[PDB]
Amino acid sequence: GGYEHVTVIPNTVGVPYKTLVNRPGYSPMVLEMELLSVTLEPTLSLDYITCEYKTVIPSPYVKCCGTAECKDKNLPDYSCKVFTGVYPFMWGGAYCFCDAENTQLSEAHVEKSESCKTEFASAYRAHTASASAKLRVLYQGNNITVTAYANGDHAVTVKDAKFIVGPMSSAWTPFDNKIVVYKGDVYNMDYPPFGAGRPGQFGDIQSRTPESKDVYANTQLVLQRPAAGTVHVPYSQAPSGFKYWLKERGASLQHTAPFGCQIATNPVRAVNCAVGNMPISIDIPEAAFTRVVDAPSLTDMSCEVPACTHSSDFGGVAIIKYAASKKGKCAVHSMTNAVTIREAEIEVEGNSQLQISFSTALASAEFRVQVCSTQVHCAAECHPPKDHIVNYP
Amino acid sequence: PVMCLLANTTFPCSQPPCTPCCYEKEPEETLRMLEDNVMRPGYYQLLQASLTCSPHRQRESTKDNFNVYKATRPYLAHCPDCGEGHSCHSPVALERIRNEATDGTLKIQVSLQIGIKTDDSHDWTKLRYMDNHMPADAERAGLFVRTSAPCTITGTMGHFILARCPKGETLTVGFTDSRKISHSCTHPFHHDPPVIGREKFHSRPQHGKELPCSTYVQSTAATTEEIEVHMPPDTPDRTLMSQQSGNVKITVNGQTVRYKCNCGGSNEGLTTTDKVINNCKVDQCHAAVTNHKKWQYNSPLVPRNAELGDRKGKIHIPFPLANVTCRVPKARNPTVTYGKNQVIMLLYPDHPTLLSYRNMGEEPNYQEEWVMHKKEVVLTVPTEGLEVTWGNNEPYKYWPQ
Ligand SMILES: *[C@@H]1O[C@H](CO)[C@@H](O[C@@H]2O[C@H](CO)[C@@H](O)[C@H](O)[C@H]2NC(C)=O)[C@H](O)[C@H]1NC(C)=O
Ligand SMILES: *[C@@H]1O[C@H](CO)[C@@H](O[C@H]2O[C@H](CO)[C@@H](O)[C@H](O)[C@H]2NC(C)=O)[C@H](O)[C@H]1NC(C)=O
Ligand SMILES: *[C@@H]1O[C@H](CO)[C@@H](O)[C@H](O)[C@H]1NC(C)=O
Repeated sequence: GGYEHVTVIPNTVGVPYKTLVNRPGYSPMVLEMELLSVTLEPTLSLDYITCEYKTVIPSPYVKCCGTAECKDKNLPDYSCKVFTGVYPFMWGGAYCFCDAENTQLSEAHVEKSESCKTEFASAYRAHTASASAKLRVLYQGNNITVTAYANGDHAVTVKDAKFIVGPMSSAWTPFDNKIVVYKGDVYNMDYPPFGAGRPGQFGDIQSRTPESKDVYANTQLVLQRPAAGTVHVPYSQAPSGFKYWLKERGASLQHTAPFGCQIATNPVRAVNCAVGNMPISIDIPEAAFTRVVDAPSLTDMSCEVPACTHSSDFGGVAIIKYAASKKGKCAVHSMTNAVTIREAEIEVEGNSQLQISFSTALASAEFRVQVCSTQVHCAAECHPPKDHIVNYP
Repeated sequence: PVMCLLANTTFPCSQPPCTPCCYEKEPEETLRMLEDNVMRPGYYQLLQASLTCSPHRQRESTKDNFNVYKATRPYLAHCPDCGEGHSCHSPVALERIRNEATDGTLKIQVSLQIGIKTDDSHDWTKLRYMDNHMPADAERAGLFVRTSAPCTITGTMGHFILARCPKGETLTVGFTDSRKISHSCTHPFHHDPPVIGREKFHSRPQHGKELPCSTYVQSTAATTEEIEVHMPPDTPDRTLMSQQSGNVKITVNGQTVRYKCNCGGSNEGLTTTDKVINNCKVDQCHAAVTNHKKWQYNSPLVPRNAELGDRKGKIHIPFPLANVTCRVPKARNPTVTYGKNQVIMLLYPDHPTLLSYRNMGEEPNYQEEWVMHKKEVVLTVPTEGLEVTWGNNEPYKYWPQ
């Protein structure tokens, strides 16, 4: 028979938050919580892969003293043309015995290049992402790591404390319905469907899977008449759409996405998107709590602030004097929301003093500090910092 | 058990009945057998066994001497520019230039064979090219690759060259023959390789940021990538025919010659012996040497063999494309000064460095610029925060106090 503590923290990674657990008839408990990572992994469905194409051109069939015939071959971008009145030459003279009536059959088709296994872009259909969170909790003087789906259903138990993370206040994702993945880079792209690729553009060659034998090709391959007395297969074709996309893609989602999203691959995911808030439910077990009577009683409390600087970090120092009934551990917490204390728990003993670190934005900070079950008023004159800009949240 | 086909029989691919020295015994028959198994999954097991020669009249075993170059040969093919803009039948003709490697390495295919001698033996200091009717030996040192300026050759094996080239609009591959005569082939090729990372640098660093990149591996081994091969077409040779008083005399010289005359009687035929064509003139005849004992790359610059149909073989090639790691330098951290919701950076780049920035809120407003020299940048830091990426360095994050 434990106690359920419910709180809400902003969805911001690298910011430690202090939460006061107050179970009636039990000594207050301070828990430090920090989001280590927030992962948004969408479900992917591979439509096709694209890469550099290869124009397969065999040796042309030069039929000496005869007419060659083109046949319809079921190959991607298959092109065939028979050229009449040819008289090709090799180093030792004319290849054909006849002066006239010689034909050259030029043939070509498109297939995946040898590079397609190494250099390729994948077209995915991205739908309904599952939100996951890694949370660091300073629990019983030790740091515990909780990894749970931020759906408000996935219960994760660490050291008998049951954690329920979420649901996320924002269902926002930096990924659109259709995405393109190239190595470690992800792009939001309304890519052409399979069998709709255009010449010289992304998808000029389309392969459903990287192992696929048959491919779609639309490269505008047109065979030309060979040069006088020359054996070769001249042609006109739109350059590689994949090579063109590689230089025209622009900046990836890692650089363009709002809310400071970090984009990773294998699997494709959005990491640390600073959007909305995250509710946290902690079912703290019975054994973790200490009764008020079993906890030290504090009296004759006084607070002095010898040094303070109002900044994003703990620029304030406070010395709190006390009279404790017995030796033991006391939770330290700020009763004013404008001031936050670095220390969550300190050891007390009789007529002694404690030193705490605090953070505030106020020039004149008047705050109350609750050490165990007794409150003390702190008066602080905080000074401005050296820099207007900082490199931490 | 992997099975291969020979006429009306099936046999284990690794064990053809012609063993040992299949090619040495019957070169035409071996190539025909290999062509018949081109679509079979055990083709490479058959290619390995058929092109390996460990004869009986030998003390030791040479069972690992598989040499594909015993079946293949260097050749002459069309080149649009052999020097001074004039086309020729080049012994260094350009077939295909591959530039899929993001590291900038070019995989070049030529009509000659590097690292192989005329006797098929492997020698890195040598090169074999087609000299008129017969292949000849040349020095590897004389081989050169150039675009707008000379290239750095990183690897050579058979028809393939690996080269690191400066920016250009053409690609030239050449060599110097036995007679000290230079031969070159120029093709129009736009070479301007894209930047690996976010910094345009000249020399390769020992240490830096590890970024994914592709290259053509310097390994001489041929296991993944492949090319199509087939028997060469008939080689025209006017020297085979001579005027015997007032008639035509075809001298074969121990070769198989296909001849055709614009005269009566036995005007055509595939002869192995000398033939005479009476009441005929030398200009009325056409003579060519047949090549059924050798293989040649399926070149679109060389005609197909008229006798055989769609008969073809396949051989593995060196230097396949593979995913590797490219080390990139990290630009020195700029001198940073602060102001109210503002960040000021004094950028000192040693080479072109990409500067990018975005707001960490709802409206990121992504902006980018390539910084060439000394430039002071004034950036607004919103309440949501600002993320700045300077070259290959990890992104800097800024927030107001
Ligand atoms: C493949 O064809 C060959 C030749 O036509 C067959 O072998 C010959 O068969 C005849 C009739 O039985 C014998 O008299 C000859 O001595 C055989 N010659 C040789 C060299 O074997 C052969 O049977 C066929 N192969 C299969 C597997 O059916
Ligand atoms: C629990 O984790 C926090 C965060 O990692 C630890 O806090 C500090 O650890 C180091 C102490 O010198 C510093 O290098 C960190 O900057 C600092 N971080 C913060 C946010 O204060 C803390 O020591 C851990 N506690 C235990 C008991 O392991
Ligand atoms: C190449 O990529 C594969 C994944 O497809 C990986 O297993 C391998 O380790 C990579 N090799 C290098 C050298 O990066």
